[PDB]
Amino acid sequence: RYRPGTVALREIRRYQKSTELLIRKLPFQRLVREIAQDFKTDLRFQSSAVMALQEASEAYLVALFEDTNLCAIHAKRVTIMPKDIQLARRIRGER
Amino acid sequence: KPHRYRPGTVALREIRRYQKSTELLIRKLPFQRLVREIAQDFKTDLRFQSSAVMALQEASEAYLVALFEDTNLCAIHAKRVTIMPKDIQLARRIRGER
Amino acid sequence: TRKESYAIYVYKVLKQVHPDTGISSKAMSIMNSFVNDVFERIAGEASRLAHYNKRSTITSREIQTAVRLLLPGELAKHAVSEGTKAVTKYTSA
Amino acid sequence: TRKESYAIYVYKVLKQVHPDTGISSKAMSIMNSFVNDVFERIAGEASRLAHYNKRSTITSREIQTAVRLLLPGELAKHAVSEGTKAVTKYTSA
Amino acid sequence: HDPESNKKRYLLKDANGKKFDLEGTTKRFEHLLSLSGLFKHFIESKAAKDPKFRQVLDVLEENKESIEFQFRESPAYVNGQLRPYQIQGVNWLVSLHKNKIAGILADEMGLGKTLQTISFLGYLRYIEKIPGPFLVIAPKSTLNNWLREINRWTPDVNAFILQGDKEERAELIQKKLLGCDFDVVIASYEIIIREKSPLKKINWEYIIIDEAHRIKNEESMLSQVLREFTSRNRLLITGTPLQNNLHELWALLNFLLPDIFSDAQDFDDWFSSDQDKIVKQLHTVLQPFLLRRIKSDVETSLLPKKELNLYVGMSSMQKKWYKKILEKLLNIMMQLRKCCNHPYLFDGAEPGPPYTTDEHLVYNAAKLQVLDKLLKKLKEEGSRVLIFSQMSRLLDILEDYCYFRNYEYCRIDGSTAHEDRIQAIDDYNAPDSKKFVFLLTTRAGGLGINLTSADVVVLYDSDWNPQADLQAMDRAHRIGQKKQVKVFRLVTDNSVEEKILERATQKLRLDQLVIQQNRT
Amino acid sequence: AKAKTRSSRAGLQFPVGRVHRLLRKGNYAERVGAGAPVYLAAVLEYLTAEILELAGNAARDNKKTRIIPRHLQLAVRNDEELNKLLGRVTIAQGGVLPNIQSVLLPK
Amino acid sequence: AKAKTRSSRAGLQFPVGRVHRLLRKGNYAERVGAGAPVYLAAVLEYLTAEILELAGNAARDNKKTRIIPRHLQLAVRNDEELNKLLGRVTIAQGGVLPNIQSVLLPK
Amino acid sequence: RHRKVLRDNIQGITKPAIRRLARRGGVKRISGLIYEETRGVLKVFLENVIRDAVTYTEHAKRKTVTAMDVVYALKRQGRTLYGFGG
Amino acid sequence: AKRHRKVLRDNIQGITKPAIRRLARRGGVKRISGLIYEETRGVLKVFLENVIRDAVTYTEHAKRKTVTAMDVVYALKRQGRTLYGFG
DNA sequence: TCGAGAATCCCGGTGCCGAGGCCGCTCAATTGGTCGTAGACAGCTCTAGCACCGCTTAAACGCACGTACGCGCTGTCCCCCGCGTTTTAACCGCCAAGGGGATTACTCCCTAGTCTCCAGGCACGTGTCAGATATATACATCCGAT
DNA sequence: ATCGGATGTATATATCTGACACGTGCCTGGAGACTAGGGAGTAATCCCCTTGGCGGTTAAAACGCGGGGGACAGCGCGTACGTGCGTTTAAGCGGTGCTAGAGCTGTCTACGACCAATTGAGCGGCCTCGGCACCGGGATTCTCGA
Ligand SMILES: Nc1ncnc2c1ncn2[C@@H]1O[C@H](COP(=O)(O)OP(=O)(O)O)[C@@H](O)[C@H]1O
Ligand SMILES: [Mg+2]
Repeated sequence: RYRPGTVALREIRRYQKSTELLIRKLPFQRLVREIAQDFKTDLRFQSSAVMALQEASEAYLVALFEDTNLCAIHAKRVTIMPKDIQLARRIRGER
Repeated sequence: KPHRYRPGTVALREIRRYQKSTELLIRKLPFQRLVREIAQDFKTDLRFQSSAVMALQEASEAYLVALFEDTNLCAIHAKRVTIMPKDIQLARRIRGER
Repeated sequence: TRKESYAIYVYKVLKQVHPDTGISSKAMSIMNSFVNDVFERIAGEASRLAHYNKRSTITSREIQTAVRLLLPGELAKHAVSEGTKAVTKYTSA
Repeated sequence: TRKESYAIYVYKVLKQVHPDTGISSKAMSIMNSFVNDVFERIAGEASRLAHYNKRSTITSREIQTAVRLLLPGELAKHAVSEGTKAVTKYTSA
Repeated sequence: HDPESNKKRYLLKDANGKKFDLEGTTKRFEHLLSLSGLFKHFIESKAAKDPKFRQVLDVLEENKESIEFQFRESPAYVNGQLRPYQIQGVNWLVSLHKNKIAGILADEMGLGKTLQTISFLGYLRYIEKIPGPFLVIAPKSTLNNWLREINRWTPDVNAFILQGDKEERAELIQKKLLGCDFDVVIASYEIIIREKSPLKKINWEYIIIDEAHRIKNEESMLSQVLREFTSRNRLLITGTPLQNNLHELWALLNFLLPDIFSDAQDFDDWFSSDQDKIVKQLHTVLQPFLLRRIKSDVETSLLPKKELNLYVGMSSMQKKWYKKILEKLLNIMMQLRKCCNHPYLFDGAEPGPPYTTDEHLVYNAAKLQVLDKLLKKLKEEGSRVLIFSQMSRLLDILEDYCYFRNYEYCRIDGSTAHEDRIQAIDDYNAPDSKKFVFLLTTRAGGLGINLTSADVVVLYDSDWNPQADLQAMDRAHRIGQKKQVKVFRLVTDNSVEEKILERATQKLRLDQLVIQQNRT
Repeated sequence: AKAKTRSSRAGLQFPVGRVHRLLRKGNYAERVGAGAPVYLAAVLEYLTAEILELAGNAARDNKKTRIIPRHLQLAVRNDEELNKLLGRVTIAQGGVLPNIQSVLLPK
Repeated sequence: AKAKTRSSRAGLQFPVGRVHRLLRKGNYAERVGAGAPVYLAAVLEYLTAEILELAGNAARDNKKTRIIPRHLQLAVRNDEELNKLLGRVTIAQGGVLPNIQSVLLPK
Repeated sequence: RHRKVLRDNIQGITKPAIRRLARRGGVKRISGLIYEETRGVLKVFLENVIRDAVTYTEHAKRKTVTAMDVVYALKRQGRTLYGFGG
Repeated sequence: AKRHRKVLRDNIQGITKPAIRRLARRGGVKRISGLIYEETRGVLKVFLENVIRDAVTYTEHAKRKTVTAMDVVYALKRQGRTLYGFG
């Protein structure tokens, strides 16, 4: 057994070195269609359109988690919390 | 024993007083000297308009007040009530300015 | 010496919602800046919209779509209603 | 049909900055988007500049000032140098 | 009197007493047209708006006891006696009052004008049985002198200075002003501007202004404030009317009598544009309004001064900096005047970072070379010297030079506080003082400074306004100078200093031709 | 015939003709339709009326009858829609909303 | 009267005629000067070469011949001027810079 | 595209996916309440972007949403994206 | 040796500590650490340098030597901080 | 846990200045009439988006065990606040001169736009190979428990 | 400190697929006239900004002191996260068919541009009188030490 944090650090190094997409594709496609059906019914999507949506959303989430990590460290902590997320995207101006 | 207010109760009164008003909080002559010195490194022999200096001061103080609000939020997040240079740095780093 | 501004029209609008209220010159200048900024935003979005579809004309359709893109939520619905009412009245007259 | 790309010019520049390297299709698409983005940014700033100064034409002075506004520091210096060099070489011919 | 009657009469008996007084303006125009027929132009120009003044004019024209109370044998009520020309001035003031016209007392400084003014006020209170209120606006430095003079020659009057901190001023206002327990008020320019409201609500019998040339830009806030005041008559005391312009004289006159000299365009078109001989003779338009005496036919013991212009040529670094300025931090024509004084006034012109005060100081500036040679020469004779300059940084440089050559100095510029100002004046003016030079900015200290011990003045830097330099000379030419004053203006040849000198000479010629010619 | 302004023909207060001129001379497109100035003038009028009603309410709350930049700021920052539309705008001489964090209060 | 492109006449690689046409048909101004396309093409070519050399250096660092979006991202993010120019830009199939806060590393 | 209504698809953004995103962000420990907050923020962001993209596709009188519509929506929200045209 | 300047403490020090305290009070902060003032002065200097650089670029493109309120407003809008009230 | 007492709000009185209201004029909106070309509409075609279906296999899920970390509590300094006393710098008012910059005409020239032909340059469609995956395979190199 | 595992990390070989080179043609950039209007240069007027001085009032700013309360460190503890292991499951991949709808072509109106003539709307200038700022003074509230 590895002590807690070792596998997490190896995972950080693994995912900060790759470039792939970290969310599954079919679940995200279903999500965007379900969201879109609240604006106009019987809508069709280009595969490129869904791919661009996934890239943008994943970049947004990764860049948000960096700020959340900074907020958690600022409070002498290593665990990120919903209050950290709220502080991050309240300082950014998305509140 | 002469009357004395406990620490903090005058700071809160000042907070209310200054959040109720609208006038500028920095002195015009020092601010004008500062901007005139800063502009000397981009083009010497520059003239200024009074409205230009006024616009610079309004923008600067709005920026600083917003920064202090964010700094206060960081300080409270860290379970404190005193704002610190680390809080200022965190606020400017999250906003994307550093 | 002639500087055009929206002050006269803003005052006409003010005397309709608050018939007994005045306005200072600083608030007038802020209102003029606000009107110019909103005009620029809507016109720029409409220009981009016409460019995206290879159109040479800016029409009320482009203005409506730009308004829906820029204004948030409840503001956009009422703005679209007002614009449509004005266009129908004008084209009927 | 017949969409323009910038791909061949980007490849020409690449084949002289790094004569023996290549480039992937997705990377080339990214490079094309970068060129178009910078073009529209500089042109928009130059247009706004000419409108501010009440001029009808866009000239190399507007392009130079837009470059100085948009680029950071050393990039702005070297880009100004290259643009001026090209303009002088073109005029003296 | 009693505070009740003074409350009844001093205060504004009506809400708005400022209106068109027909009798006063009729008498004014009658006396004016009796004096001469030149003022018809002013009356016609002002008649283009109000037909009441025009109807007064034509009524007076179609109809076509000045008691000679010369007040000789100086007033008994005034303590002691005073000189005959003072009697003549008091008689002039009485004639002005009985003819319902104002005037400008323009005796030269030191002749004594406060005594004449307070004697005139004593005449009013005693021979005309009319006490105050009387407003007296003076520079802040002279309020105590005014109070002492009033308490000395006519002691039995009420005079309180309105000076003091805000609370003291308010309590004084309530105790005396609104209480109407006074006769004469002494106030400063800043006090008049500040305590405007409690002072407007008084029916003033007179507004005396010492050093009235201060009120010469009729757009100055003091002018606007003084216009809102309500008074019966006004008086101006100043030794330098028409400093550098005819418009300023018109502004003084417009304050004095705003109905006569109501148009500045008329006064400018009067002379500004033989061609300049007969029009000069038309200065009888100002003959009854101005009285000026010269301290040469009255006094005597003050030998006159001799002025020499010492021309110098720029040095090598001066030439370099002059060319660098001329063809091209540096944001005005004054940079040319800095270079003509000393190149060290620009940062970096002084050689090298580890600065040493040595001969290069005098070496690098030609004015300083000539000044050094002349200073040594005068030091042979033991004469004491006053240095004047438009700039105080040049006074710093001169201080360093003077210390480097072991001379004893004392500085008075705008920075030095009033107490040490008096201290330095006393040190220099000690009967056995060992101080040699007195560094001094030209426009400093007002008029209270009395450096009579010195007998040599050098104007290291001339001024746009010739009257400022004339006052600077007067700081040593003041009454009591038993020696002979010797003045030296340093002029840099073939530079902008010649242009400044030419402009100042034009202005001085204007003053001499207009006011100093027929002053008698 | 008799001239009638397009503003009156559309029942508006804002200048349809001036909006048309600015659209034509602003380098926005090669041609401008007939209904675009009308639509844009109507939208501008609506937004102006909205913000002015809120500002007048604020002025009357402060026991004054004249709108000032403070009242404009109070109107804008107290409404979520206008606060979103004007998020990056700073109103000169406007001040801030009075707001003290509850952790900072006594006891 | 053999033709000679203004792109070759200026010594550039990017097209000057195409840039001129895009400026002329982009609704930027009523008129377009003669040297504006040349200046703009020179600036664009300079920026392209600037980013491309850094991307090629990164590709050589990873021992690869072709340039991929990962190399473009590495170049842009590791160069400070380019990172400030492309601050609000997402590069698809790029990634992040390897960076771990020091507080998280084991003692 | 006929008679299809979907629900609860936000739960398809699984906890391991959020954890991978946090790891690429450089996060070592994750609180158990972070996943619902993440789902909320993702849904809000996606709603805004899709609203703008659908507005563009409606103006073009189309029924298909294109990558260029998505790119325009992101660019107007201030999140320029390279690699899908433009 | 007084002909030398030996005067004029730095112009950034003209943003006195009471002024920064007033700005903090308007921002709603209660206790201020002693090291906040130097940090605030540095932040303000950086902001002013950016804005003034852009404004000077505008005015020198216009071929003037006077910075105007319009130049400052354009510079601010270009940074992304629109300012209402100066035209 | 009730008085001191200090700060704040709420009243009247001034007073002053800027917001509204009126008048003249001029210049941009409006009206009427060509004209030409964008876009609106109808028709076609072919592509790519959608709906399935089957199959494999990683990835997600649920559960357990147990550290280590987040949180509460307790002292301890020490640093920041409240307050009083100096003192000093901002803030008005002034003086001088001169240039910068905005208007408002004028003159004029040269540099753009607008056409007409007409060749080359570039986009598109192909047909190869070599650089970049995929698998194994052995090595070295951290990590964690004795 | 040393040893036993588990995890990258190079290293070699085989595939394939996508990047690059080559050929067509067509449409767009270039050459060449011709023209008109945009912008540069000139001149006059008036108002604002700079520089280096002066004088004065008067709040803020700076400084020192005391003391209180907040920061910071240390300790304990008890959950709640991480790690790892079976177990489903549903995502990804490949293949197929179907049809909607995206994109292109051709016609031809109808609607925008443009021009000339006319005239009302809006801008600048001028004047005044209420709204708001300021100033005592008096009641009210809130803090503090009992
Ligand atoms: N007995 C006297 N008779 C005349 N003048 C006197 C007498 N005593 C003193 N003086 C002078 O009167 C002068 C007052 O006038 P002055 O100082 O010239 O005032 P200002 O400078 O305002 O003209 C004093 O300087 C003083 O020397
Ligand atoms: Mg005197």
